[PDB]
Amino acid sequence: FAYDGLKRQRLTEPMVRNEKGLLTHTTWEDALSRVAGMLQSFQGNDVAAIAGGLVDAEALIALKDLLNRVDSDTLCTEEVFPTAGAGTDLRSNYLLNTTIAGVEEADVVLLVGTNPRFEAPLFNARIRKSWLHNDLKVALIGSPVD
Amino acid sequence: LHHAVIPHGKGGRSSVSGIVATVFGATGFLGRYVVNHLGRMGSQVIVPHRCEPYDTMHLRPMGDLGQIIFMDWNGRDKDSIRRAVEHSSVVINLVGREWETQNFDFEDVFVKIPQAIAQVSKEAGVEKFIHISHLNADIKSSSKYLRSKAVGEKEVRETFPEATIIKPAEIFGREDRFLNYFANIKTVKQPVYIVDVTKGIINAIKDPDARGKTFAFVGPSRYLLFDLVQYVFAVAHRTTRDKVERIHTTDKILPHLPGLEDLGVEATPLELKAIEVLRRHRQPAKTIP
Amino acid sequence: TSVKPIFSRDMNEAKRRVRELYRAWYREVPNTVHLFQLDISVKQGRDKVREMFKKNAHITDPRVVDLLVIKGKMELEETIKVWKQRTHVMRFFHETEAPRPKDFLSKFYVGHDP
Amino acid sequence: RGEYVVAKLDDLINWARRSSLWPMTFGLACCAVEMMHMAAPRYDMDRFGVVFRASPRQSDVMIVAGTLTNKMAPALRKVYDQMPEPRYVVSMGSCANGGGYYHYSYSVVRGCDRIVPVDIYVPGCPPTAEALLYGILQLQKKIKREKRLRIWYRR
Amino acid sequence: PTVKPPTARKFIWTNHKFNLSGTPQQYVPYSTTRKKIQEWVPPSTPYK
Amino acid sequence: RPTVRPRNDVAHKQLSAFGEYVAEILPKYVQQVQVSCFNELEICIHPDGVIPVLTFLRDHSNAQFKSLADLTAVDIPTRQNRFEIVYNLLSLRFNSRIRVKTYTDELTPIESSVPVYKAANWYEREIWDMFGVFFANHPDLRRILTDYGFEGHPFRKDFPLSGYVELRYDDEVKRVVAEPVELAQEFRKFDLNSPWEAFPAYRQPP
Amino acid sequence: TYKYVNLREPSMDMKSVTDRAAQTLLWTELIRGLGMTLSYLFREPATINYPFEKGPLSPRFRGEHALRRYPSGEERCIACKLCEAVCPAQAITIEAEPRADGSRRTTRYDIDMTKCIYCGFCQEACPVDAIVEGPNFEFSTETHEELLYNKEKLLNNGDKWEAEIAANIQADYLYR
Amino acid sequence: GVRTSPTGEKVTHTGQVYDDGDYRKVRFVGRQKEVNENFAIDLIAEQPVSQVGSRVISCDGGGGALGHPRVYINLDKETKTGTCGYCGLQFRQQ
Ligand SMILES: CCCCCCCCCCCCCCCCCC(=O)OC[C@H](COP(=O)(O)OCCN)OC(=O)CCCCCCCCCCCCCCCCC
Ligand SMILES: NC(=O)C1=CN([C@@H]2O[C@H](COP(=O)(O)OP(=O)(O)OC[C@H]3O[C@@H](n4cnc5c(N)ncnc54)[C@H](OP(=O)(O)O)[C@@H]3O)[C@@H](O)[C@H]2O)C=CC1
Ligand code: SF4
Ligand code: SF4
Ligand code: SF4
Ligand SMILES: [Zn+2]
Repeated sequence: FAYDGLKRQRLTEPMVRNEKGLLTHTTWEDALSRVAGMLQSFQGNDVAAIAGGLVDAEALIALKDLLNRVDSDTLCTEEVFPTAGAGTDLRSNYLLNTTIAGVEEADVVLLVGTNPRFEAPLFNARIRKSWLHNDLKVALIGSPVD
Repeated sequence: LHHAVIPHGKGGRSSVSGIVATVFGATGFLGRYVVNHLGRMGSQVIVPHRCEPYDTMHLRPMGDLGQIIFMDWNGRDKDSIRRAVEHSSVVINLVGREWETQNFDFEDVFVKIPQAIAQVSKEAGVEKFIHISHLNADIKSSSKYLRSKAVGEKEVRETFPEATIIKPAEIFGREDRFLNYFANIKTVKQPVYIVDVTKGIINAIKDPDARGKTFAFVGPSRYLLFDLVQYVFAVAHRTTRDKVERIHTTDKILPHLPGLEDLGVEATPLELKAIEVLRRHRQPAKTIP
Repeated sequence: TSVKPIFSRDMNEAKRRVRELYRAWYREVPNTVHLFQLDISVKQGRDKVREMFKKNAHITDPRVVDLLVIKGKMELEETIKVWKQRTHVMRFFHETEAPRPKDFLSKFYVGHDP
Repeated sequence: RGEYVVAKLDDLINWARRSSLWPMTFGLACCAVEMMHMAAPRYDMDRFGVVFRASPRQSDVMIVAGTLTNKMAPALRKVYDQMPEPRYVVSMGSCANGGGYYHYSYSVVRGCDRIVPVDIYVPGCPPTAEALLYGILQLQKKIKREKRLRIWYRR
Repeated sequence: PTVKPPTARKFIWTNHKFNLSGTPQQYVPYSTTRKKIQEWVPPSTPYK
Repeated sequence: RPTVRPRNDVAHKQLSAFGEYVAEILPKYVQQVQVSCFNELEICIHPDGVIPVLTFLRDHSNAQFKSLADLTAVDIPTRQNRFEIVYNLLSLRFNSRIRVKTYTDELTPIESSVPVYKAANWYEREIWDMFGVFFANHPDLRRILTDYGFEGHPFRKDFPLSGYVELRYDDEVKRVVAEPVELAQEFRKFDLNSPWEAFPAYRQPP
Repeated sequence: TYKYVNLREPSMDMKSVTDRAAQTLLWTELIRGLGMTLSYLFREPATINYPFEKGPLSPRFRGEHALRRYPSGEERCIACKLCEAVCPAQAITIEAEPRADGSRRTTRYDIDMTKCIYCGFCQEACPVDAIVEGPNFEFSTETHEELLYNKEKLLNNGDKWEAEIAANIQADYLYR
Repeated sequence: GVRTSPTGEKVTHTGQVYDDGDYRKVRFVGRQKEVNENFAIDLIAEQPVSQVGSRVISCDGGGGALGHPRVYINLDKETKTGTCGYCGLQFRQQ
């Protein structure tokens, strides 16, 4: 039901700041020329980028490639993950390695610091299915949410 | 931008170009090509016409449904000018006779009317204004036609400073009063093709660098009036005092002004198109380097 | 990989038919230009025929070539018999279509299509 | 006065031209049959001064009565270009008005107004012979409103 | 209708109109639906 | 039963017997024979058998199919031979009809049947025009229904309904010009098929 | 059973041969043909005096479309889109949403009268007698755009023509 | 409920009007905007609520086979009236 949010507060035009400091519509040529000029005058740590929560992989790699062309590695996300140890070197460090369908074969689930019902509702529905049909045992560490 | 004028489609008859153009003098020789090109890419075109609706019927098939709108206007009436321009984003002026009439002299059509359109357009908020003058416009000119153009060119530039003023040589084309003028009969002429002029005007609408500028639209080659006229009869296998003054006026050379090549339009030689114009009437002409 | 031939049993015999069709088209262009009172020069007409032929230079199936020749002979017949009108002959030249740019930036500015 | 003179000269040629409308009919398809029924005795278009069979060289109005295909579009435009002026076009039926029931076809021109200018659109698939007669009488009233001479005088 | 008059209704036109094509009263088509996508309006106060 | 079309067993048996008759006589070409529940006989043959099978049906004394009612094609993209060529013949002597079917693809030529029926002339031109099937030894194969210089075969299932180009008169060049098709209103596709099976008797095994 | 249209033997006796000779030379059949056209000159013509006289039409006649109302003035249309589904020409375009009072009603209802084939399938398919083809057939226009009806045009047609439309439906609805 | 906007254009019963900066209103210059002035939403609100003596009432819109499909309306709630989903007539229980 959130799709209706795709019809409102939409960005439909490039915008740059005018002499008043206010955003004003402009062409793709103008907006990109302004961005390119700044990009060509900076290097290394002077350039960074933060990726949001709905960004696709094609945009993520393109932006990575572009900042690498100016020798920047500051490609960051908004969602933290401890970089200590292996960090992101090994995929298994940050994956749901059992898979969603694997919950139906587990016999004990330990949930640590999370509310799966609202964070991953269909993943929580898959736990309840195991809890119902397999007598799965579930333990939680954290706030006693429903 | 406004949501209704964002371009859409692939630039064809049913597309949306984003241009809402009011074209004064659209029922003549240049206007038909201008309106045709505007409607090719899906522009909203307002056509203020002084003439019969019957004389505007050749413009109806030039735009998809609803894209060509017709209004009555009177050059002396400012309200009728206001009605036709207050919704447009660009106003194009192609008004002008090649002769004087008891009701309108060259001052009326080349000074009073262009200035009235420019004043109303400025007040109404129109952002783009394109005004057609002449290459040989000059207050020191023998031709009253060309003297009026120079004055009107000045008043247009002072009333609508951002106006793009275009100065073409004599234009040759199927309906022209140039090659057809000779075929029905010291000076160096540099005539320009009608389609090139049309593209130049359209490209000026789309180019922000063209605002406030004056252009000179001239063909690729300069000819001697005698040599050119000989060519016309060879291809065709064969009037007023002022008209003769203009045809005998050497085409000015204005290197400082931008031209068609600035607007990305490659000028077309007269030799590729002379047959097109003159076939209906049934060896090159030395060029001046 | 056993198939019924159209006309030619291998690409050698097919190339012969292509060359004969090309000669017929090449000789016809001056007549077409005159008969249809075209505003293109004979050189433009011949360069168009050449460009139409080179478009299919990469084919290696003798059956596909045979159909291309069969279609081309039909087009040539329609031109010689004056079954086509001048509008049909000039549709090879796309004279009222604005050049569509082919580089990335031009496409990006104008729309979404690749 | 000269105003009053052109007013009556306008009324005269306009009266003459709408009292003598000679059509040539592109009977392209179905709608031609209803056009024939308008010439038939019940409606007798000839009694309005509209002759039945007129050569294209002497025609004043073209009636596009039926579907205009892509293969036929060049021929329609040819005949229109050869009509001497003044000339008017009546578009008859959904097909000619805008493609109609074959609008989405690959071989059909979506409205004859893409090829020639049109003065009157007669709706229907097909319009009744009397509906077409209404459109013809509406063209006469359109001609009656013409003011070529008054505009010429004011040039 | 002098013998069997039509059924009166509140909304039926009291004044009949003839064909209005070619006059100032002619029908002009337009889309009866409202705008579907709302654009974001940038803030008025400066902040960069 | 008032609302149900009655069966005709006499005609069904008779058409089946003639189906075997033809198959026994021309085993070199007949691949299948079937009779529909509304009594229409179909002979499915190898394409090499066009001329022999049609000549036999026209001239044989117990056939005598003198009239070629219709000749058409059907595009079925899922088949490797996407085109199915259908001959519908009529016998006045025996007051009967028969359908003969063969197949081809975009490149394999079919033998022209003009020698057997002069009616096939324009029908085969239409098939070439609409489907792109080439008929060998046709006295005059060329388009018949489409515009001159028209590219493509409109009746193929993958040819779009509104085509690729559209015409208009352009005042700049003073002639009718062709341009890529743009529609003010796109044709609206409807998904009408119900997700529930209607005819169990035609179910295909999984 | 059959008959011959032209399998006759012309008599070759002198009387018959002279009958055909007199016919050839005296043009008797041609003069007989003149009699038939003469009898028509004195027949009353079948022309009617349009627009002061109209050709006869029945209550079922399919003419210009209109959107109808209930006696209270409420619109009959409920945006069910059965008309749009059946339209053979795809001439109808509909959009709908809940009205301010919660009713199921259209926000768009257009008919491209230059796509329409005037088949009447839409009035057959409508479950509430909302869309009809009325008796008007005299609505030719001077521009293409005038024939692209939207909901405001269609409702105005209903209000304009309801008196006659209701009487026509009253006459024919027992055959539906 | 015909209502003109600040630009003077009438707002239709679907709430449609061209905003100030919309070029598309040039189509009405020298002509007119077809607007039907009998708003169905206002007309049905003028109809009184019927008082009935049963929990369930049926509506066919009037005119028998000339109305809409016959439906049955439950009148158990007392907070609001029962509305016909086809014609919008309202019923209340007594
Ligand atoms: C005592 C001694 C006396 C000696 C003299 C005796 C002479 C009298 C006896 C001889 C009679 C002579 C008749 C002269 C008239 C011409 C007859 C004639 O030529 O008819 C033959 C001609 C062709 O007939 P066809 O069917 O084609 O067969 C022959 C072709 N191999 O048929 C045709 O003409 C074709 C028909 C053409 C006409 C069609 C259109 C008009 C028909 C109606 C006109 C009515 C007549 C109007 C009378 C005008 C009076 C002012
Ligand atoms: N073509 C050429 O050789 C050159 C042309 N130009 C300029 O280009 C413009 C158009 O060229 P062209 O198209 O050839 O001129 P045209 O005469 O071909 O068309 C002129 C237009 O002006 C309109 N017009 C003329 N006088 C009046 C008036 N008093 N009130 C209202 N409308 C009027 C005409 O409308 P109506 O049909 O109602 O008279 C017509 O539409 C002119 O300004 C001309 O000076 C410049 C250089 C060369
Ligand atoms: S508009 Fe209707 S009647 Fe006329 S040609 Fe087309 S389908 Fe036939
Ligand atoms: S009459 Fe037929 S074609 Fe016209 S809108 Fe109704 S269903 Fe569609
Ligand atoms: S007019 Fe009738 S069929 Fe069409 S959407 Fe409205 S209620 Fe449904
Ligand atoms: Zn109800």
